[PDB]
Amino acid sequence: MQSWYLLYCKRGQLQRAQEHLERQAVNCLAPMITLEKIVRGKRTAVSEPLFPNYLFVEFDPEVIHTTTINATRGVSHFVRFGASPAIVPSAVIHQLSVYKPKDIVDPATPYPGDKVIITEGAFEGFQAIFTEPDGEARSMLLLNLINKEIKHSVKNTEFRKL
Amino acid sequence: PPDLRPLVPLDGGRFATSDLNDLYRRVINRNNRLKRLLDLAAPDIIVR
DNA sequence: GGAAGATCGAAAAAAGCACACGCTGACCCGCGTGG
DNA sequence: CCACGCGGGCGGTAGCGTGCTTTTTTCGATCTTCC
RNA sequence: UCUAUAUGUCAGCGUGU
Repeated sequence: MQSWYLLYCKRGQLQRAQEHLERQAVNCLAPMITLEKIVRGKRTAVSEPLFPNYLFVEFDPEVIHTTTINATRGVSHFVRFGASPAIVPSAVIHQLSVYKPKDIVDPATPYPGDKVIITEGAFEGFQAIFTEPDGEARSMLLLNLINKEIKHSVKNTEFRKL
Repeated sequence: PPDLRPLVPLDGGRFATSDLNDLYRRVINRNNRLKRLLDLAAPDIIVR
């Protein structure tokens, strides 16, 4: 009978492993959320998964062997405790199907109106209040001078979150 | 201390990195990932 | 008459393998991702 | 085509290994000895 | 002696033993 297994995938290869597994006709589940990342400074709405580099594959070992899945392109290794691979109970799968959080991620640390440190250009090593990308590749900050801070747009890749 | 695991310049624009630095980086990355997963209220198998 | 300890050969794991000097090469993350 | 920033066994839809000696620990199988 | 010149390992060797 079909059972659920947990798979650790390679870095940035979750999508490719997903397509490869769907080619082999095995059901897979992975948490998915679309939200606003910063992506090297350009605030864009894209999709990333909760619990990154993890997949839940439902398959019967009789139909397709475990080693075949282990050798699937884009899949790093089975999540196994002891010799045998781990078995995910159906209750966990149900909870995951109802598991719908709204959170943020470390690459998405700087949101509208927060402290960001500029470390490049003529303003290297200073603190500013960041509000919004104007366009895509231009983000502005409350650049601080000796007297006061004034809004000004700087290159996105130069600054980083504190 | 960093001096006991120095980051010697490679004289070619790169940096020769000791194995201790790599091990510390791996430990720090794993600790940060575990902290994020715990803060995300992840289920039993993933956190284990 | 079944448990306890016991023991005994066999399998698995750990630690070691001299000193000093001179020379050469060959690195000292790669890759999906992003702009 | 110029950075870049995190998992890492590698790569693949599996298997890679493969010429020492001594010491220590533990285990299965038996045994044997009894209360 | 912080006055110049201020790295590591792996592989291949060779020398004295």
